[PDB]
Amino acid sequence: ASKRALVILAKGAEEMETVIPVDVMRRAGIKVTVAGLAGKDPVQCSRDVVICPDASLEDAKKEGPYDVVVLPGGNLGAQNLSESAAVKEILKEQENRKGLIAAICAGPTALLAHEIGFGSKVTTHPLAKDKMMNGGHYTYSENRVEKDGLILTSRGPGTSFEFALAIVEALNGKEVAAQVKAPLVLK
Amino acid sequence: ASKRALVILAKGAEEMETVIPVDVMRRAGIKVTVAGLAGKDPVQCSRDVVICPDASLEDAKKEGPYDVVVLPGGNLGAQNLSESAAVKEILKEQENRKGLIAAICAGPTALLAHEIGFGSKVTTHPLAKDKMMNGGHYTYSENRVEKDGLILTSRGPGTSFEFALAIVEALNGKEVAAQVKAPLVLK
Repeated sequence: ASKRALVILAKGAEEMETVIPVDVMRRAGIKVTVAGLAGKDPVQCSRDVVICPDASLEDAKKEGPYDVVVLPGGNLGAQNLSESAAVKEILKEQENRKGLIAAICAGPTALLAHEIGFGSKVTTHPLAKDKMMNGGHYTYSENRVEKDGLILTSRGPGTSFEFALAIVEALNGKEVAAQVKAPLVLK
Repeated sequence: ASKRALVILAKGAEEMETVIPVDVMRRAGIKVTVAGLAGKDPVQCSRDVVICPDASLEDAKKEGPYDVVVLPGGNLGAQNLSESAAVKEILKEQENRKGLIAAICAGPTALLAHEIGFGSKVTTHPLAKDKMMNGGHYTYSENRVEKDGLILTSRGPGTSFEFALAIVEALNGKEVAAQVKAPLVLK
């Protein structure tokens, strides 16, 4: 009965957008796999924090499926996610099984790259809006967290707690999210 | 020319309270050294995120001093900081030279262990108040961020952005902190 999350960690990922969801989800009793896009080696993030993944994405894929697939932002990280055929297949399969997909900041641009969730209302970091909206395949929102069915998106480092808690609430319900939230000392 | 920050990373540290200040400070142009209390090896944080430090604390001591010394929380992390003579040394030197010391969540309890800043007004996580106030060596505050001279404290993961921006403002001024703040999409 524990819910499961896959967080895909690429070189250049935004480390706050990676660690806040991982930590908050684990606080909720979600079993989170931090999966390295490139393999099991440590990953240099956007502001040079170095994070060691739990597993390679190839190994993590065999242990799925997952209740949520999470895409951090960072412009290089999102570019790396967007160029990956391995990411494409995991996102398609996740949409095809009606599992949640959650992406933050520049992360939603990988949904565009991989043709995931076309027609959804989405948000992104303001500086990623133009890229996301190229071809008109989505509807744009200014909400800090936007959820359209199983496509959950959010805007930036400063929306990461909100984004993480939305994932927790989607998976484990409102009371678990509230119980995780209170010790955080959010405003 | 750039200001310099030391972030001390012990086993069991709160990974959000580590990464948010590192990332925000680097966005502000501060040179941040993530120093592993126990050497250069990867550090397993409170919710099992594994972070590779930039340097050992032993080397970082030699490479100092710093414009700010930062103590993340996490109860095991704070306990390890509290039991380290090296941390003591660094904090006493920083206090002596009138440099900023910044501690969040359970982190300020290491100030207590090392007899730093006695008589200051401080905040902590609510659950760390008891420990911090044992013996009456500080005055307690319920402000999200508290600053009494060069002792800067804060309360939890959800105050980490405010804590980090307060460090930026102290080192680089109000306009740099505002400029760093805007792209984060804080509320």
